[PDB]
Amino acid sequence: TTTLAFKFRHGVIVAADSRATAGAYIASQTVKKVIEINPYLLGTMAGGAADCSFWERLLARQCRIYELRNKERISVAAASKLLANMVYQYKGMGLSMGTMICGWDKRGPGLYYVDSEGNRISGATFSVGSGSVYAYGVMDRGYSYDLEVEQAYDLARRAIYQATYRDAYSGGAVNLYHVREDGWIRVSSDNVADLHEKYSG
Amino acid sequence: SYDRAITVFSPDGHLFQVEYAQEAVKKGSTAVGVRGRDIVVLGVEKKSVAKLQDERTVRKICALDDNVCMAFAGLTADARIVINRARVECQSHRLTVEDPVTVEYITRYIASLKQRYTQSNGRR
Amino acid sequence: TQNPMVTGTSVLGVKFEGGVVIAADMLGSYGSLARFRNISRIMRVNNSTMLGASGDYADFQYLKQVLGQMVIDEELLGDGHSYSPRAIHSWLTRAMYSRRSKMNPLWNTMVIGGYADGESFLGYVDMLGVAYEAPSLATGYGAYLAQPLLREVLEKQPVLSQTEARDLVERCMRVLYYRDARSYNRFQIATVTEKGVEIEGPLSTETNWDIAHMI
Amino acid sequence: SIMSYNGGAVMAMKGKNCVAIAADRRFGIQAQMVTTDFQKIFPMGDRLYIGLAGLATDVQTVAQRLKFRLNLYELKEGRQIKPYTLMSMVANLLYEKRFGPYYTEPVIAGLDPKTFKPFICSLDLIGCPMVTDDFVVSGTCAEQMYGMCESLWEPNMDPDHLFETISQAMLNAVDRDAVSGMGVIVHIIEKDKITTRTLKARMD
Amino acid sequence: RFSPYVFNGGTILAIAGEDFAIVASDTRLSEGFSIHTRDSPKCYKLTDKTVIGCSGFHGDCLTLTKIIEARLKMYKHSNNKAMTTGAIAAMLSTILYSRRFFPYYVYNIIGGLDEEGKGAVYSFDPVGSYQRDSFKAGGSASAMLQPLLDNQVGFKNMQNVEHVPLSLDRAMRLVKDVFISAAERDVYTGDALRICIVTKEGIREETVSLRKD
Amino acid sequence: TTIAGVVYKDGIVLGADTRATEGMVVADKNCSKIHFISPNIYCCGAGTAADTDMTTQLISSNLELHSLSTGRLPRVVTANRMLKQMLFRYQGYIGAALVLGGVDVTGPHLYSIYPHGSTDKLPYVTMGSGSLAAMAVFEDKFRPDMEEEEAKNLVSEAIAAGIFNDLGSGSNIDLCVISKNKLDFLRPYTVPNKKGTRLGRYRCEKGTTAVLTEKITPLE
Amino acid sequence: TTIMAVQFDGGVVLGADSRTTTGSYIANRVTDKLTPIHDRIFCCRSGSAADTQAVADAVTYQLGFHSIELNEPPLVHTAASLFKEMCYRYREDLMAGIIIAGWDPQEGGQVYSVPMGGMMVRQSFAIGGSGSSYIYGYVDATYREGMTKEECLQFTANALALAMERDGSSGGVIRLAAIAESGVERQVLLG
Amino acid sequence: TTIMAVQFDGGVVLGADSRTTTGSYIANRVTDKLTPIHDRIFCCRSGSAADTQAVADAVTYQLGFHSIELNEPPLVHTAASLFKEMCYRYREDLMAGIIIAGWDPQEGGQVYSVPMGGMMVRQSFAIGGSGSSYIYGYVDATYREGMTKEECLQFTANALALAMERDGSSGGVIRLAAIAESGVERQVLLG
Amino acid sequence: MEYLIGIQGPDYVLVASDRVAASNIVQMKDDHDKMFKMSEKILLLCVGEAGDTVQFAEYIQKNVQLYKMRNGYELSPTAAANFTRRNLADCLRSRTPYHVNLLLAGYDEHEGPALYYMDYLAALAKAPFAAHGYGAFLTLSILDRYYTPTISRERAVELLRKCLEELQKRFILNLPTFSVRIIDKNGIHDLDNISFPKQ
Amino acid sequence: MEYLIGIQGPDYVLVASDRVAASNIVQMKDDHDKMFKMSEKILLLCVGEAGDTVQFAEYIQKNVQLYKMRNGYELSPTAAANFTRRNLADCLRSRTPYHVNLLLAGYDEHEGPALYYMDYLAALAKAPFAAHGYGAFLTLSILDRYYTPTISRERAVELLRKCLEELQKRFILNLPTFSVRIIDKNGIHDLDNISFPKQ
Repeated sequence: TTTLAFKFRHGVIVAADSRATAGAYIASQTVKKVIEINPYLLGTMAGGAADCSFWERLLARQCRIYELRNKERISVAAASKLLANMVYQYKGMGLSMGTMICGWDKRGPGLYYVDSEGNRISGATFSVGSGSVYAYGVMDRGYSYDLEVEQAYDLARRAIYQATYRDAYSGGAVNLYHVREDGWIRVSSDNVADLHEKYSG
Repeated sequence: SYDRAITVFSPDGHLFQVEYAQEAVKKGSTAVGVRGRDIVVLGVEKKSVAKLQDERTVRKICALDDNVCMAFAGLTADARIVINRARVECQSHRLTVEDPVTVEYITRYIASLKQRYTQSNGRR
Repeated sequence: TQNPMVTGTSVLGVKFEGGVVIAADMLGSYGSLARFRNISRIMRVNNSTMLGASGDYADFQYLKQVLGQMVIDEELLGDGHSYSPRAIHSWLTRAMYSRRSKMNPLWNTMVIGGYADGESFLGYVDMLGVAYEAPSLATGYGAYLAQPLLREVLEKQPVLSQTEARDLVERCMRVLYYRDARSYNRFQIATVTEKGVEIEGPLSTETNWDIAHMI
Repeated sequence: SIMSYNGGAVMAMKGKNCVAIAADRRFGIQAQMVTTDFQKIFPMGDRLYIGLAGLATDVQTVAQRLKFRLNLYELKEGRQIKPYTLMSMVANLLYEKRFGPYYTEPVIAGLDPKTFKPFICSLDLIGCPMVTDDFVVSGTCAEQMYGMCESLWEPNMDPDHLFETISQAMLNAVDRDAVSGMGVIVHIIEKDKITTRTLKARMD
Repeated sequence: RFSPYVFNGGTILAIAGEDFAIVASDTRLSEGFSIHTRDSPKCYKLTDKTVIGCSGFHGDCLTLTKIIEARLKMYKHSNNKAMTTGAIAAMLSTILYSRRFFPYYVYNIIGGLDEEGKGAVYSFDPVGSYQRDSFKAGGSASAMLQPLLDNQVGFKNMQNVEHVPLSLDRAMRLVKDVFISAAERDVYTGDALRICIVTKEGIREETVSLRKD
Repeated sequence: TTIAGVVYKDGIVLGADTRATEGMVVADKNCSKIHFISPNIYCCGAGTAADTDMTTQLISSNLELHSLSTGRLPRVVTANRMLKQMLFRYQGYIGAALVLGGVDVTGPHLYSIYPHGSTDKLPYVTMGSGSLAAMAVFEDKFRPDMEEEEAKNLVSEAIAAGIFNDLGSGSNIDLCVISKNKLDFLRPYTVPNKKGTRLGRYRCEKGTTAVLTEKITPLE
Repeated sequence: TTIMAVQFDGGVVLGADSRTTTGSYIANRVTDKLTPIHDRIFCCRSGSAADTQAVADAVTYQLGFHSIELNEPPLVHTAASLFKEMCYRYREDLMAGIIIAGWDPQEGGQVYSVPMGGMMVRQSFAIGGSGSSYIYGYVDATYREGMTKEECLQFTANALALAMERDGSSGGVIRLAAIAESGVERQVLLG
Repeated sequence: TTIMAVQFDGGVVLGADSRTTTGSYIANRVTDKLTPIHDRIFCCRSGSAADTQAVADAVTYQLGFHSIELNEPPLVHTAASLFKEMCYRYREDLMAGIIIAGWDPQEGGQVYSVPMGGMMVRQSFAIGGSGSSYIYGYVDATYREGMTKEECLQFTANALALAMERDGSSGGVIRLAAIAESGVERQVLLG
Repeated sequence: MEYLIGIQGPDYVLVASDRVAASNIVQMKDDHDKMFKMSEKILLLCVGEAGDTVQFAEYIQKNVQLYKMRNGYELSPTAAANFTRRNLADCLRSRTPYHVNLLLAGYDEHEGPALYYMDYLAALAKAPFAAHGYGAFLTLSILDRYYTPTISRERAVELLRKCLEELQKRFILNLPTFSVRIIDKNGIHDLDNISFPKQ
Repeated sequence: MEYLIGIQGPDYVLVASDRVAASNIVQMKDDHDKMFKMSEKILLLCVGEAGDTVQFAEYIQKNVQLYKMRNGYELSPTAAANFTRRNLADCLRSRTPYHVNLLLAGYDEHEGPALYYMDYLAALAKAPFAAHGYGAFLTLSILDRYYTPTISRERAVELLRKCLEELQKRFILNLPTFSVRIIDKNGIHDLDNISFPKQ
């Protein structure tokens, strides 16, 4: 499992793999680990597959009620704070959750990191998963705030490919989204076996 | 626990305990407020001072946050407990969504607190 | 029940043409000690169903009490309705599962035989809440010993008469007397038909010991 | 567990007058590959190979103890070793560590040298030989390889269809395993020549 | 002490088609080293267009079926229509997560037709995560069946092989052959093979014998 | 695993199945479980399959050494005494459950040896996982001094009870009949269970698999 | 499992059941627990099956070599002293409930008891095994000084019949043996 | 510790020892284990001392309130049903070995047994406690159908005398009680 | 695990902490802030495990802001610190005890500057200087070596400069950057975010 | 726990390690040396617990120096590395197994440069580049990002420069200094002790 997210001048780029294992047995290769909370928010999946699927679908319920009462959409910092409080009431009972929250805000881009233990931090770049440490090194090299859009795609696309190459629990296909001004736009979804021929030559 | 319906309907369609409480407002001292385009100005009249009292414990303009002021009329004993319940809510908004409280939000909290309180059991 | 104190042993049961026959012995063990040697482990529920049980015997007298009251109160309604054997089998399955979920199970294993509306019913109920139906059942070590003897007849001959079924049980009760340390040579045979529920007396097996002279 | 520390998979399959063996290429420590060229099939004379899978220490340890005992055999006797004879030799080596056991499961495949007849067998980690007539498998992803071989094996197969069957048996099963992969090498032997091929697998 | 779980075996299989859906399972109930019965299929017909298969701890499988069938009636008595296949999957994920800290030991696969008459397969974990797939296999012999359907249905790891969609005829014999291979190597894979076929006209059923070790 | 033996009016009939189950997966479909000891004594093995192989070869090596020195026929009590003295020495760390049977000068003799070293002479024994199922066929239908046609029918019936009722058993039934003058070892006595025929043609052709690198090396 | 030995003036009388269990399954249904060592010396064994079969063979080895060397029939006290030395030195590794009884020309019938500790004592009558606890009260009241041989065969038949019926680990058939100067009379009894 | 009750035609006969131990020290040397509930209904208790004293007081509370309400002497089966409901509901918290025996006008003498599980059964004679295991064989052979009262006082005296002498936890003095239609005759016996 | 420091002068309190938000072996964020305001002259510096440092310290922050609105004036640093000690001690013998280590810094117009010390067992200590984390073992010995009760705030900064350079010599963690505050009669003032260039 | 790296080129092997000898929380020595010569063209780089890295690696050193005196020529890097694997594997199932992680670097005049990889379970691996320690998780992904089999030794140094600057950005340990060797046909050569000024 390997997810990453980084913000730059033209919004936020989110990428992930698609392999979900069960012990040494691979259950599936087509697991969508970047679930779509809203047309204006995104959330990742790391750790508990059903723990991240439930509590972020429960978050999408809560953000909709906020819009119907206040007649504007919730900010990214407020949305992460609601998620961090719901998880905290089951602290010690054994929830596995390491997600990230992305989205455009009135203050510009937004990128937050929520653990199941109660961590809530902002930042510029993040990488979550079993093969996350394989993603930091290749992402720290080619990162700039002033990247172009086609260059930011090929950065985050190859960075997942270097993590799936070393990690045994990561693989499948490379999903890739782009959080923009108005909302998120799905970029691509490339197979690793197709990228292996691309990046070798 | 005292369970009794206080506010009920009239045979023609009124809530008598509501509109009796509106006449308790109609003999409290006058509070006037206008808004400018850059500076709001509101000021109560009839301080009704008797020159032997502390002038600050008789004030009827308080603040709920740094940005939200509040004046009232009616009877003062019911006022300063609605205010103290509004101070908790506008503070609990900041532990939630990070911005300070919009002035429309704190009116919806006071108005919805006041409606459901004309609906419960054993409460004027 | 965390630890069963006084336990029973294997209970057999098999269908035949027009009824179910169930046999079980009359011993309540306590560890390796045979204390209570005249107890009855078969309850005759009202007229078309019948219950035997293994496991903890104090929990069996509880279910003997609860199922007794559920039959007494219905029959004084005058509805013309009674519980079918699979209605009791469905109730008792829910009673097991709703009690292991509170981590406080009834240490039993129960066989429900019944003949209602022209056909036979034979149901299994586990401590964990596992229930199924079969033409022949066996609990305990009878699931290892007597159960292969039941299936090798029912595969070569699917339908059995009452005398063929009653003969086939007493052979299986004989084998459990030889190869089980918790058995006892005193059992009773219960049988439902269209006529009703009948329980026979403390029958006994006849043993063979001719191989003891072989050094 | 212990066998899941490094992964690995070895398959052998019997044909008409020929026999093929295949293995993966990954070397790693529980999540983390190190190299993709780790040797797991070792030659023991002409037309007779052995495959090893299990703990990466005992793969390199048994393959050197066995070669130590093999060259002493082929010099004290003037002939090459029969495939049935080596099965008793390997089973003796593993049973000496009855209480200190090596964590590997060998697979032996080769042709009998005089009458060119194929031979396959497999052993557990304390030396119980099991000869078959269709296929033997060993490694972590064992159950995925039974579903391949029980569904694809035919009795009398030329070396062309023997290669295509064992290739599809390895590529589909090892892709379903997590700790095994990174390439598959296939040795297919026969009485006149021998063939080493590497397959185009997922480097994922 | 009293362990509240046991493993009762079972192996289920679902394949989504273009206008059909095929759900199959064995009929063996067995724990330990013994056999309880040789007739206990896992094909449960929910609606005329939705069939679920439930493997694992058998006490939970009896309980979870009866919880589901009550809520299909409560939906209809509150909304005047039957549930769709995607609505059953969204309901079941809340049911399984509702016992997050004492879970059901059940693997679930829902097969059936969607609103457009196409196949749909929803596979579950024992916690309540799910996704829509084209073919899944769960239970005891799930690790044997999933590689074989990648090669045939998924057309994976092959070169210069055409990509024809699976017909109803081809999918029957492909199901019937993959259980014969699983019956040889798995001790839990049973004796009779119940196959339930969901089409636009109803649900057909079919029984195929196997070996009986 | 299901092994059994009986003593009829002239000799001894032994029987077994052919399955080795590693974990819960069938590893071998034709594993032979009846072993050679002498030209008159055989043994069936159960338990750890590696411990029973290396034990039954050690004793059969010593009895070939013993009988070739004395120049006469081995006895069944010698193989009993060698086995239970060495299993007691290893304190039960060697898991080996054996059914020992043979016809020496004194007649037919059937033993059962437990992996701690306890033995017993009995007219009929069953060992293995599905031994309780096979005992019930013996316990219902044994009669002293049967003919060998009645004995072979009895043992194959008892092994079949361990086939259709035990998970870790069930394939072709082996038998062996030892008498004073005849040794009929025969592995496929009956085939109770087959494999079903394939229906869908899965056949691939040459060129459907991508190859990175090929090498050809000739031999002679 | 349930073993018993009673002496009378001319000799001793032994008895045991025939059930051998493995937890709760009846492995051996009929079992000879009366093991000969010499022509007039028996032992009846209980506890672990693999231990007491191995110990009784080594004592028969050492006592048979001892008597052929002196050229003289061995003493019952000599045979009971040999079980003591093996059961005490290996007391951390054995589960032995041996009762040694037999006739001797110098002293007549003797009965010795070696329990799981490794001690040794002579008794008028001995009793051991798992099922022996349920007939302590019977064997105390019913025992009478100065019995004949035929009364002791009755006295060991009634006592073993009660422990077999009450205990679950005992059962099977009753094996008896009467050792005198004249010889050994073995019989198999049921009832 | 070692308790026993035998019925005859006119009534029942009870008996118990008097030793109460705390591990291996004799805390109470003489102890009354025969607890009255009503005028014709006794119980003899074993197991935990603190549990069975607390249970026997609540049953006496509930049965005394029950009989004064019906204005009718209670049944022995009614009193045994009350111990069953407390020992089964609190079976995870109690160690009770209660034997309920007594005379009733409708049915005569009855003997009921409630062991530590919480079941209930009627017997011709009951026996319980730690020392009761050593006199199972005696009480099976010696028991004879159709005894008088004086034979049952002999029959419970000889049986308790054997368990007291053989067990280490039993001992002290023998307390007896004969419940008939006429009344209760209690005596303290030694020998 | 991570470090903060409490030098207190005659009319000022000099506090500083690190900026590193850690993870398993990596550092997620390099410019984290351990500093929480409650009033114009009261800070709060919290160290501990993941969830409790964030939510306890902002639970206190909403109770101090509420006290100012209900009354019109602020808490003293003595009373604000002593309100916190009651909240750990009451929640200590509970199903969920908070595991945080903290020290509070405040100025008052009556008793001047003040520094308090707490732990995860809620024990107060009025101290002239204190520290948490494993760096406290390295750095307390420099600090009482050179402390004068009459120390000026210019040389108190370079004492803190000396107290952190030793922490990047014999301490195995990374810790490159340090954020510094100062509290006086004029309130909170941000000082220079002192750091050491790893280029 | 501590780091070393193995870039191997066409006619050279570039190795580097850290210089920190650690303790409980402090660092005892800042210029430790993890580098052990055996021949003029064979090095050894050992990582592990306290006693075993020193004494095992000099046990091997006295056996390689002995082989040169008994015969007049040196071991190949293949044979020298494969002699070490026999010594861990024989001492593995013992009363005292050594717990060391190592990688060996060597040049030969027949097969050119060579790099081998081992662990505390004695598994060999002929690798083009390798690393030990927790820094290997951070730094292998940069290294296969930019590796060419035909890489010149001037740009291989600045690849190592890039591979260590990321290690001082997202790794919680200190690790300021790194000692660098290079092996070629002319033998061992010391390169610049590259480091990062913490002033």
